Amino acid sequence: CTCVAIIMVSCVTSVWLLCRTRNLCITPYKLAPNAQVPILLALLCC
Amino acid sequence: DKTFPIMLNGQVNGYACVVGGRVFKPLHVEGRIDNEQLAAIKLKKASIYDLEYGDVPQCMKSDTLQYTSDKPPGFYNWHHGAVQYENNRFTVPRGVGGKGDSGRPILDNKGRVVAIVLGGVNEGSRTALSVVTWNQKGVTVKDTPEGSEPW
Amino acid sequence: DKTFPIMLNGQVNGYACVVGGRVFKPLHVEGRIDNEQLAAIKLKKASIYDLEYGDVPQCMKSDTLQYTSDKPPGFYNWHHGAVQYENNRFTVPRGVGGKGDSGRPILDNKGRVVAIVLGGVNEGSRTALSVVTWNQKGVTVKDTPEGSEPW
Repeated sequence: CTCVAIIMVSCVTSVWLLCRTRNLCITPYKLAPNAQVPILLALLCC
Repeated sequence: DKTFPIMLNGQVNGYACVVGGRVFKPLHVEGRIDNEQLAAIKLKKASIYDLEYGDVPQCMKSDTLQYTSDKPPGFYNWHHGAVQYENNRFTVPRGVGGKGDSGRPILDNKGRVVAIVLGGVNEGSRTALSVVTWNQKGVTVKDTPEGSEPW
Repeated sequence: DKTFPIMLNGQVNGYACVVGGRVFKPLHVEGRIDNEQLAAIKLKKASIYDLEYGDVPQCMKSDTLQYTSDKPPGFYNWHHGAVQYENNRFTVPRGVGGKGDSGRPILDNKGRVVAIVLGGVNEGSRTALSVVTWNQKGVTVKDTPEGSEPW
């Protein structure tokens, strides 16, 4: 019981950190609405 | 051009202005936006950026022309006369650029809004402002001189 | 322009001058600075550099325009007429450029202080000086011709 509890809480903490880091990775796309040169990164830009 | 004051308590507290490509509202201040067409638009604010997402139907889309690099020192038509500087914000007259008129775009004489003011109340016997524009290659970056408060 | 003599014993011994960006005082000599606004400013002197830190409120900041590279040989307005040379300091007239008038800026005709004198009493039937300015790329470097004493 303790092991399943601790592993699930570790996983949910990891996924919350995932979401927060994803938000941070979203932040630079403030330049995206500006209609500028592609950046050639993990995300797509025409 | 559609530059609109923001309605708070039935008086002007801000000044929303639509730009080329995307519709813009300075989200630093609050108050119900006067325009009814904008009254039903979701808000997209970043951690430091106070800009509204562009959700106007594309009939009136791109009301303005955005601004490219290569800042000249020349005249930029401002709401209170032209402005002439290149290193940073123009040495606006004393008394002008105070408070309460947040969200005012500075435009090129060619109709290209060079930057958007986001403060910069006083800078001495002259006054520059804290604004945001393209950095060098078209990057929406804000510059804030020390002693900058929303104007 | 604010070029100020330095008060020592109630007579001029130096000549402090404020420059664009930073306020300047030639710290080679001593004496109470005449200006009261500067009378309450801390001193920042290096091992060979005799310059005051810029601590004037930014109302009167950048009284002048600094000087870039590409020295022409043309006229630079000096306190005692124009000066015309490029390789080094201008061949100032004999008798002029003696002593007791430390801290005198040489300016471009366009209002760009090319260099700051820090001596160079005599250089022969003509006279050059020991000054400091940008080196080639904007580096505050001093050049001292042989036989240089503060003027």
